[PDB]
Amino acid sequence: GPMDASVEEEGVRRALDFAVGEYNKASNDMYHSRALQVVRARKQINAGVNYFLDVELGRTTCTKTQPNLDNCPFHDQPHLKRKAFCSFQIYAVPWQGTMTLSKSTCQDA
Repeated sequence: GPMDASVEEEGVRRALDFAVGEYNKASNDMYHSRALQVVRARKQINAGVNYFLDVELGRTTCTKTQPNLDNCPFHDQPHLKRKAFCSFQIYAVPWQGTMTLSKSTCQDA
């Protein structure tokens, strides 16, 4: 397409978790950020699958040291939540078991 896709789709959800994981891995934040909301999801199928995700992210109260990232509420202070808007492009070739982040551009939302 890219054609419309939904966070309801297993593949979109796997690409999201992958992208958000790369985002945390790359940041200098002592704390975990998570996706607030996928505002737009699209995918394109050819030699692989390209996912295009527009995502709002926010900072949580869980340190990245946390072995438990299962329950991390966003900050209720806007200058601590620091809401970000991100466009991720994830390239997956599921039948070869690969997934790479082709593009990640994030700024204040």
